[PDB]
Amino acid sequence: QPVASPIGPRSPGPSHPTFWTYTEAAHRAVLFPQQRLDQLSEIIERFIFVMPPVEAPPPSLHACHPPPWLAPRQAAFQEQLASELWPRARPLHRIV
Amino acid sequence: QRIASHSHVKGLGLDESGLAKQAASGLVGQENAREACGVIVELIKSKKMAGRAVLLAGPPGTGKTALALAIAQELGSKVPFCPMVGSEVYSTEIKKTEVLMENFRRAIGLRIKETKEVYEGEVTELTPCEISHVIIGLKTAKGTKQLKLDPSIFESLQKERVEAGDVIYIEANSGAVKRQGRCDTYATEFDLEAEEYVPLPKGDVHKKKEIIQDVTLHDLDVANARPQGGQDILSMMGQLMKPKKTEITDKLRGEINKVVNKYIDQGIAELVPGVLFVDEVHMLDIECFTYLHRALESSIAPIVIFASNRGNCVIRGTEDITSPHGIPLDLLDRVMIIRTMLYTPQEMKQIIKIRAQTEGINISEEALNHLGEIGTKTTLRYSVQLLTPANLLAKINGKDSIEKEHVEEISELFYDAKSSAKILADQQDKYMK
Amino acid sequence: TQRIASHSHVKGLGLDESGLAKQAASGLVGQENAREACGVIVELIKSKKMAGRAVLLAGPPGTGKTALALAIAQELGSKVPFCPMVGSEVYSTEIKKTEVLMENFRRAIGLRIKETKEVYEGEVTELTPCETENPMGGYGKTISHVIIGLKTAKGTKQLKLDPSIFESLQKERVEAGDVIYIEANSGAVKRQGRCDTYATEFDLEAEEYVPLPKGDVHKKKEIIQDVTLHDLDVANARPQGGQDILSMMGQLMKPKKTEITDKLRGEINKVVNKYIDQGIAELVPGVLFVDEVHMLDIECFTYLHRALESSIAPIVIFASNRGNCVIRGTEDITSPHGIPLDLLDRVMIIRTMLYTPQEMKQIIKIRAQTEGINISEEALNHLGEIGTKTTLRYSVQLLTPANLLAKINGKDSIEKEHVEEISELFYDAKSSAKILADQQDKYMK
Amino acid sequence: VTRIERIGAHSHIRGLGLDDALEPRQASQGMVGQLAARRAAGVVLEMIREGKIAGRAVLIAGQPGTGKTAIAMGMAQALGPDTPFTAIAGSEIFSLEMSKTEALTQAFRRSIGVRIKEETEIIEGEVVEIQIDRPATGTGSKVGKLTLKTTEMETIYDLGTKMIESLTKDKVQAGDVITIDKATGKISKLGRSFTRARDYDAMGSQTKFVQCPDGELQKRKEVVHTVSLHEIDVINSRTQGFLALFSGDTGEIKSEVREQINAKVAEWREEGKAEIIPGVLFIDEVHMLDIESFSFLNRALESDMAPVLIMATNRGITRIRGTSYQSPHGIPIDLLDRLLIVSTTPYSEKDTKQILRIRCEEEDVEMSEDAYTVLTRIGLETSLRYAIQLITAASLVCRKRKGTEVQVDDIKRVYSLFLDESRSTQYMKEYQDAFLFN
Amino acid sequence: VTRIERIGAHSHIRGLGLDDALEPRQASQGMVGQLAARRAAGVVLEMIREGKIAGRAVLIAGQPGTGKTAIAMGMAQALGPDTPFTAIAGSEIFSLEMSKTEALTQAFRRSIGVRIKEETEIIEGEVVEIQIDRSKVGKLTLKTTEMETIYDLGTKMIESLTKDKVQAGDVITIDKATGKISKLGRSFTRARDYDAMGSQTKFVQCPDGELQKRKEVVHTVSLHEIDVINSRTQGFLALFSGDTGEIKSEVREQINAKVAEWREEGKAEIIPGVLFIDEVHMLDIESFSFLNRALESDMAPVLIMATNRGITRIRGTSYQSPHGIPIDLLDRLLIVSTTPYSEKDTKQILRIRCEEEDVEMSEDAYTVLTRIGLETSLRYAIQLITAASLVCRKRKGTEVQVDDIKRVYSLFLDESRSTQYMKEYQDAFLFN
Amino acid sequence: ITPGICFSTASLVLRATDVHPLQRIDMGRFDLIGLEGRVSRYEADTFLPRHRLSRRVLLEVATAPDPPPRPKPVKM
Ligand SMILES: Nc1ncnc2c1ncn2[C@@H]1O[C@H](COP(=O)(O)OP(=O)(O)O)[C@@H](O)[C@H]1O
Ligand SMILES: Nc1ncnc2c1ncn2[C@@H]1O[C@H](COP(=O)(O)OP(=O)(O)O)[C@@H](O)[C@H]1O
Ligand SMILES: Nc1ncnc2c1ncn2[C@@H]1O[C@H](COP(=O)(O)OP(=O)(O)O)[C@@H](O)[C@H]1O
Ligand SMILES: Nc1ncnc2c1ncn2[C@@H]1O[C@H](COP(=O)(O)OP(=O)(O)O)[C@@H](O)[C@H]1O
Ligand SMILES: [Mg+2]
Ligand SMILES: [Mg+2]
Repeated sequence: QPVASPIGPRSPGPSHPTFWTYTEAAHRAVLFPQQRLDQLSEIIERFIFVMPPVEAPPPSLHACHPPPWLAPRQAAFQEQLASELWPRARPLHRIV
Repeated sequence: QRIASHSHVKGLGLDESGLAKQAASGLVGQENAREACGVIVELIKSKKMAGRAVLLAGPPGTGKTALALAIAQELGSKVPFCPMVGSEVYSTEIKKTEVLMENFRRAIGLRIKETKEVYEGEVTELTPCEISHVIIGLKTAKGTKQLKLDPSIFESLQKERVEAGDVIYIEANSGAVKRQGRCDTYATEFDLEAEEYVPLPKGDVHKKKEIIQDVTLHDLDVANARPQGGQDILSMMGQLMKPKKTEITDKLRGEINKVVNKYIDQGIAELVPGVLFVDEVHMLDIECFTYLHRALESSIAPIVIFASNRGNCVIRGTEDITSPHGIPLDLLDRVMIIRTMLYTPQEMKQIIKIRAQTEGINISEEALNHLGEIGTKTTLRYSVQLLTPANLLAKINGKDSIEKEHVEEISELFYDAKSSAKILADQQDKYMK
Repeated sequence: TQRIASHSHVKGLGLDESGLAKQAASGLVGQENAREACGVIVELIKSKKMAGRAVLLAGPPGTGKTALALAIAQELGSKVPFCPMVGSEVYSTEIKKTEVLMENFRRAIGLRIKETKEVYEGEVTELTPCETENPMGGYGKTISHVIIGLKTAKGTKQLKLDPSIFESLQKERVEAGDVIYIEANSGAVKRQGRCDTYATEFDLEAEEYVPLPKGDVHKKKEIIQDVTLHDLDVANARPQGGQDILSMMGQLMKPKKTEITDKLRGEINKVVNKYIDQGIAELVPGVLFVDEVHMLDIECFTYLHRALESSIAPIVIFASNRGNCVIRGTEDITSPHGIPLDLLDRVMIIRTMLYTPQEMKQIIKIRAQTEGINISEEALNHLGEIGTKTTLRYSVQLLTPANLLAKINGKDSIEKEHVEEISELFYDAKSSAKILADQQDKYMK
Repeated sequence: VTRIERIGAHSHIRGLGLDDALEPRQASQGMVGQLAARRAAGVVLEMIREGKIAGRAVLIAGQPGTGKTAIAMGMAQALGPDTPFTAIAGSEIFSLEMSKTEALTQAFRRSIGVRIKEETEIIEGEVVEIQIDRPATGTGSKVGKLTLKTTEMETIYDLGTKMIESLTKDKVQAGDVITIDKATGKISKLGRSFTRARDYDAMGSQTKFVQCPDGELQKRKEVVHTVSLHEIDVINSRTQGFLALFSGDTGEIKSEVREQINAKVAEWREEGKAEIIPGVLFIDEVHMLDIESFSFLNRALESDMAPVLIMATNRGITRIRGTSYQSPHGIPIDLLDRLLIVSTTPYSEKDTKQILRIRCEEEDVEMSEDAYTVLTRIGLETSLRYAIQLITAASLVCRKRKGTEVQVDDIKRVYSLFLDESRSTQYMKEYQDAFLFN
Repeated sequence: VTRIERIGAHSHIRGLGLDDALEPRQASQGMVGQLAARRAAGVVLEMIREGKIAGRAVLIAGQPGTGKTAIAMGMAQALGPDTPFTAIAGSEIFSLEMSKTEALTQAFRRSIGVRIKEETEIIEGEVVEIQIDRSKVGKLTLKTTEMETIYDLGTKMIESLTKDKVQAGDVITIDKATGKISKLGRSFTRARDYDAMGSQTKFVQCPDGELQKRKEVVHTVSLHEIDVINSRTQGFLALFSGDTGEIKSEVREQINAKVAEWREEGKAEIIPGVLFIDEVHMLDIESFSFLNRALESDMAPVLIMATNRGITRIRGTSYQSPHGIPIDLLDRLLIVSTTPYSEKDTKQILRIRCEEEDVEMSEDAYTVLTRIGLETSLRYAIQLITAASLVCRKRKGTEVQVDDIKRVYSLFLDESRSTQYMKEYQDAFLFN
Repeated sequence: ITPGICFSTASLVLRATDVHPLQRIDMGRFDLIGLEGRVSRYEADTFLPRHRLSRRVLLEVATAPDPPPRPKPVKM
């Protein structure tokens, strides 16, 4: 997966040629977003203050007799997306 | 506080009858222009007319922007004042007319009464109730209360890592949960806990506070076009995948108009029509002017002040169409033109003295006369800009005031536009292009 | 590699040890002064003590400018970065032209990282705690080491490790008979499956059973990794491998080049300096070759001034076959090579001359040797005469059609008749232009 | 070994070379000549250091090779890293991601730094003994004890659960010199006072030790956080803004966000929380800006958050980009009225020779007096940059022939090998038909 | 029946009509005349087939209607479908998504085919029983028509089986190396007579033979396809959508190295092909500058080009060049000139077109049509062929006569007559 | 904090794109992109041409009685 990167793929072990090709120095020169957040924690705490003047929920579509399958389908889609993605959004909690 | 180019302008310097005092509020001349700007200020304060456009016309250095900022100072900080440059309509995200419309709506403000519901106390019980709700117990110095909250609030509490003994702040309107710290009563249990302690809240568990919020129509449009108030996954997805501005539709603006009218009818909102200022109007193109026709003809639009120093100049976006101010005659028919005049040497000396006082510079009378003579040629801007370098020279030589020698030295060190033009003409073969 | 390209015969600059250029060596013929200047430039690149130096190769088309640049690249070797680039590439639909130029500049600066990776391989035969006869606190059992026995093809060793590894062993679920490797530089245990000798033919696991490691239990090697500053910049601007929502968005969204900021580049520069000071890395400043520089517009040329004035920039080689042409992005401004005089003041100009008929014949012979083509002396003379008119490229491009025609005719060499027939079949630029002029009414536009 | 920064065009410039009275020395800190221009640059530098007047613009104008960029680099080196200095080219503002006005705004706001100074309680000591007791199975409250030591103190600390987790994550052992911030609980290891036990295997080569800290354990240290206005704007624009700090891709930041940030920074300044450190924006080759960018500059310099703007251009009376109007320096007269112009005079023979000497000293090249005379004659006839390049070329040629000092023969050799603009243009005129167009 | 491929402008061309000596026949494989041009095309085709030399450029130049696209289609037909032949027009490189140089790079890498060859051991059978004890350890029973065995499962195999919801009666294959399970179908029993079926379920016969099998897959992909596959996580979707963007050069270099490694290992073979750009004069000067140095790579195909321009203006410049192409690129390419056709050649082409369209014409009709084609254009006569066939069928005729050709000549105008009629009423038309 | 915008529309509008199954053809017979990542070259080229069901086999299996119960495993 990491094609053309200083970071090597997950070599199974020293038996694989990729194990002896990449260095830890190259790995430590690339910072993941979590490492960036850990690096800017004090800056985030001190300098992130701008709030939108107004806050609203998204516009809602209302019909007297909607197709009874649209709303449950949207609810299931939202539930699955939340169950898969909300744990991954926890690092941005202080920013939010 | 740093001293900017217009830091001395505090007002229009008008008397009670509307006539312009000679030197007042950091303004020296332009009596007719100042009286016209006072009339415009009264028009803005009337809050009756919509989409009335004013053009400040005159050569550069005649204080058009100074007059606009003086209008702003006369109005006050409550009345919105959106300063935009004509070059700012050329965005790579939205169309130019969208930028103009957004700047139009930014000028209309709304003072709205709001009530905030607050749950604040030390957590004594955090019991999930199976989607799982939460039953929470909060204590303050005045009492204790138990609350049942939505699962979203429970998720927020988990994200804040709220546990029994932590002091928390909950805003019921926005569902915003903030963990402030572990209660001070537990600060003695350990020696190294890696915690920030906070005293027990001294009010009630449940509080209601009424506050005045200052918002604009543009803020409502943005909030309803890129929503982030649901705290759901879809809002986060939309924010992350679509961060660019969008062309807000007329339907959304009509809905916002209806909402604001309903708020005003309910008595909880007050409208402040406000002012839009476009400085380099000649930098707009013909499409922007054509849009501004209809935009000014709107009954919702604010008061727009235009400025221009161009003479008979070609309108941008046209091939060779030339108009008196860079503005097509159709838009000039919709504006009231305020004319600014060139300054006399006496007015130049007055402005130089005012700028010196603003920058905290002591200047001798001989130096003031020499610098006014320097300003008679070249420009007033150059003469004003020589004050600080001359002050630095005087400070280096140990003098607390500027003498004529310092002004002469500075003028020798730094050239003006005309001197540089002469140098370029004399040495055209040595410079590039 | 097996296919023969236009500069497949250029193996470097044919320079003597004193820098004088031999008449024909390393695939290059003539151009002695340009080759000597390019050798001086090669020495400049190898000295590694100069930044932002620019060289412009100026001459008529088909005079070896690209060949000279590729000869420079051959002289430097694969260790030294060499980033070829045409001027048309700065026009991108994703990033601005200055960003493309800056990225190619950072692509030309390479970094070589040397590290020693020490690992302990083996199949876990023994897993025994080292208890202490005096338990601390009086009760229970205290342990001071954990003995791990590792077995390989040609040995077996026991390792007395820190007690803290018991948690890593339990997390990895390491048991006897499993193949693991422990890294000295980190002190972590990784279970790379179970040994294959304990697998039966009736098992269905895929990645669970692994062969017994060959070699010694203690393996250490020196890892040399070559990277460029642009690689680090790109890996940090759009990181890959995170498990947060931003990495998921990056994976989902279409990849797009972005305008990397000076903050990230300064951080990368600081990290590179730290690595160099630690002795891990050695800086390898290379060359950026910008062919067809005249295709750059006035904005690119203006940016190149600041780009070359930097103390981190590589040595840039330009090439232009234009005369007093109009600079792109300007209205009726003419400069000697299509390049504004401000940028020409910042470059050293190397002149390439036209080739005499003898040099053209030598180059044709070299190309025939490279393409595996046997050509008779009379055919070679006729083709050189064809090259005296027309151009050199036309003559070197008639070699393979003539060889095919000879092979069809049943001959292993190109004779004069084959060259004559090929010349009749294929037209050059001048003959085609004459045809077009003679029939301008019948053609379009 | 060669660092990432090598000998460049302006590597010899360490400052403006002025005395206390801002009187330029003939040759100091790399600068030679340009006395009036260096004095003006020193006055501008004093104005920057005072940091009281916002939105001052200076134009360095002169012929090519007269030291405009040299003066700018000298100003940058004399300012120091404490004061922001954003140097960009005029071409860099033309971007497909953001508008020209947005790019100019970002350039301005990268040149103003906001500094927050606060005092925090800090524990720094040598770990003597750490004990952590955790439940064998299931969720439970970990209990631990940590002993820290200095040269004059030793305290035993009872640890809470979160500090226990922090110590476990950092893998703190005995002999590690650690720093603990009481508020945030962050732990930073800065070395080992002594080695680990030798009997352990798979440990690696032990590095050098660090002396144990002295003084009291819990000290009070001043922590300084410095960011620019642009960084605040980017991290406040959106949730993913911190990544935009490195990837660019900021788009166009809303004016509301910038107004809020301006208000908040003014509030901090009034409340004594933060100090504003105005810097310089240097736009090289400002003639590449179009009329819209200049018009934006006109009013963007009128803000109290604007930095000092320094421009360099070598244009005479030239067409303004985006228009058909001829103006001095390629700049509209409205912007030229808002700025002071500093002219650079051409260099004489002795100034050229001194510049060549400084360049040779920077490049560690030894040259003879006759070679200096010949090189100065070439520089006067052709250009200064051509002579500067011939310095290194002749150094390499001399080193090739196993020499030690650059002679006139080496200079002649590199003069023959490498051509200037004039001789190249002559040779191209001699073969005009061979070149493609015109 | 009517298939999607119908009679077009070059449906009659099946090849270049050459013998073993590349000597063009007068009328063979649907091509008439253009002997020198066809011989040159055959030489270029032999050069393509050898594949030794990289980045060779040929320009087919001539007057409109002289057979340039005819010769290109003949080359494409004569070249096997095995060898890639990417035919694009010059206007197709102007994209809103990627730069012109990126478009040309993608076309170049689309013109080189890579034939891969992977041999893999698999287990193939019908599932009889799946027993899992407790998600820790379990057994799987698989059967064929001639065999049946039981397997011990691990944690990952059990997880993969539960993820795919493999149950009894399913016919599955398992890759021994990677453990991935794909479901081929399910066996049919008396109890599986479903009334409604899912969109992916299908009933297949139980496999025969031995439970362990070797799978050999041979497919041809291009370099551009591998680039798009490795550009992003699910890059193969862009091979359908086309939302590729600008692929990083580092990815392309890595893929070039990997392809060389495969070629050395015997797992892949390179088939360099042809990129035909028709009406190249639409390319800008930047595109020509990129083409100059793109042809110099060792992974560059044969570039065949076709223009009908005289000395005209290069797009993006104000300069005049013999074909609209700058002379630097023209020095890199061999020019094949096409001559105008004679009366005999025009009549033979008309006969071939009539045979292709299944139209019977009298000899007088052929004479009249040849005269019209010489007077106006060959394409006008070709269109009149079908027009006259339709008119003849309308009057219940069987052979096209001179009257039908005259009728369609009066009904449909060529460019000259239409221009004359417009000049007669010039003021009526807009913007003269 | 503002309440959201409640946008009301006709219920018939939400069924504008809806087409009854008896009025539309199966587009899964042209689904090429859906096969990627799910269908292999083996299935399409080697297995299915050999192991496609026939009407005769289907009828024989449907008409035939239930197969005899599978014998219990015996350790032999
Ligand atoms: N009547 C005045 N009194 C005091 N200062 C003035 C006056 N007119 C202009 N100035 C000062 O001179 C400078 C030029 O004013 P500005 O409004 O920018 O000119 P214009 O808008 O006509 O280009 C400003 O810094 C302003 O503060
Ligand atoms: N002096 C030379 N010796 C050998 N081969 C040469 C020489 N000069 C040019 N060539 C070859 O002839 C062809 C002409 O291309 P080239 O001269 O490199 O174009 P440009 O002049 O644009 O660099 C090239 O393939 C090159 O390999
Ligand atoms: N007065 C000076 N003192 C020292 N070096 C100088 C001086 N003037 C020019 N240089 C050097 O000459 C080279 C070219 O001058 P530069 O400043 O780039 O000219 P320009 O003003 O056209 O940018 C630079 O490397 C610079 O360091
Ligand atoms: N040698 C030929 N043999 C058969 N048909 C031809 C020949 N030359 C041209 N044609 C026909 O003439 C028509 C126009 O020629 P074509 O090659 O397509 O365009 P052009 O040559 O004008 O670029 C085509 O329909 C083609 O079938
Ligand atoms: Mg400069
Ligand atoms: Mg055609």
